[PDB]
Parts: sequence; structure tokens; C-alpha cells
Amino acid sequence: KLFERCELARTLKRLGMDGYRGISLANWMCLAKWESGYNTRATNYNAGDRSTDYGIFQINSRYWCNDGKTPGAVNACHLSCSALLQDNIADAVACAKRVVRDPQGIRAWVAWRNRCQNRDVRQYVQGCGV
Repeated sequence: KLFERCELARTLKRLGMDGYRGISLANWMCLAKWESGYNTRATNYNAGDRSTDYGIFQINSRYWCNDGKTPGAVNACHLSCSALLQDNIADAVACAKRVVRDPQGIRAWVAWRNRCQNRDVRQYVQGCGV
């Protein structure tokens, strides 16, 4: 599923993401925007290390979900990577929360550093009623 901007904002808000571990909803929106373009079906295989990024947040198989084909990988979210490809983003959100409970927080995703950090991210939630 390809979410529309405000649709996703409210969906994320309902799932308890607004300010989760100090991360504003606009930051989450900026992350999803740059990671998948708000696409829950998005996948990116990393030929370099044999891992794959899954879903709207492009969560990596090396540490967060199990796809059974990533060398010495682990499953921190305790989910099949398949769960990160659902139209319903509840599992992906639970996993995204798990990622940020680690020291780096939102900085875990390099794309967030490149495209969202120290940026005016207000435009992501404007007019969405969140």
C-alpha cells in the first residue's frame, strides 16, 4: 500500500508514534517519506552484505526481522520480515519503536540524518490534523 501523506500521519499518531522516545510525528513522516515514499511493500536488497530492507521504514534484516536468508542475522523485533510488508503498519511501527529504544534513537536510519536531521520537517504534517 502507498499511503497518502496525512492518512499516514494520523495512522502513525493513532499507533502512538507522536513523540515516541522524544521523536515527533513529523520526523517519523520524513523518515517514511525518504525511506520508501510511504510504500509498505518496498524492499531493497543489499548485495554488499546480503541483507534486505523491508517496508515503509525500510527496516534491515541483519538485526530487526528474520527472513531466514541473511548471514548471522538476528531478529530484535521478533517478527518475520514478511510482517513488515503488510498494508497494516502496526507491526512495522512496533518494530520501528524497538529500533529507537536503542542508544542511537532516530539516528539509526542514515537517511534520516541525510534528509531530516536539522531540517524544517513541519511540512510533513501540515494540514493533517495531527
